[PDB]
Amino acid sequence: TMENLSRRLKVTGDLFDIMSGQ
Amino acid sequence: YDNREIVMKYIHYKLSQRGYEWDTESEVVHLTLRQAGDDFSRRYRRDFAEMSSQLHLTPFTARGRFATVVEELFRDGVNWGRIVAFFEFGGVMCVESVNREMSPLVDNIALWMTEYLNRHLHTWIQDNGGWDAFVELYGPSMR
Repeated sequence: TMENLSRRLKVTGDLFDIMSGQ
Repeated sequence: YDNREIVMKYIHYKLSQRGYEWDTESEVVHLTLRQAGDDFSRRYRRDFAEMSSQLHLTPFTARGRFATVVEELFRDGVNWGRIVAFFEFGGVMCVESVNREMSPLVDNIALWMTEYLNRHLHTWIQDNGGWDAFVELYGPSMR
């Protein structure tokens, strides 16, 4: 479930990175 | 810009946000990170439960859960979004620590976060324009 948590954090982080970057 | 200050001010904010009190160019980075973390947490919870409930935090496992999640977060690369995700994750562990009646864990979590910033994230941050570049990138999203 730590893997579940990490993949959820990464997906939101990358989403955040795309959105705030243009 | 000092990484330990950045961590302590972020954790302080995350805790005051929950009603817990915990002991100018640099002010701009703190305030920007504040908003970026709140925005991250809003987006996260739109798709997922409150992160706190999916932790299974205990004093014995806290460091291993911190290191495992963070290692996998940055395993295939770094970007500012993942760094924001790193600060929110550490804030959630601190908040959950206070909730689950293990508040001294906060001080360890803040140290682990400072260590990871100084030892593994400092290189990408400096190669990528420093914290001033985070402020620059997040600018148009400030509200």
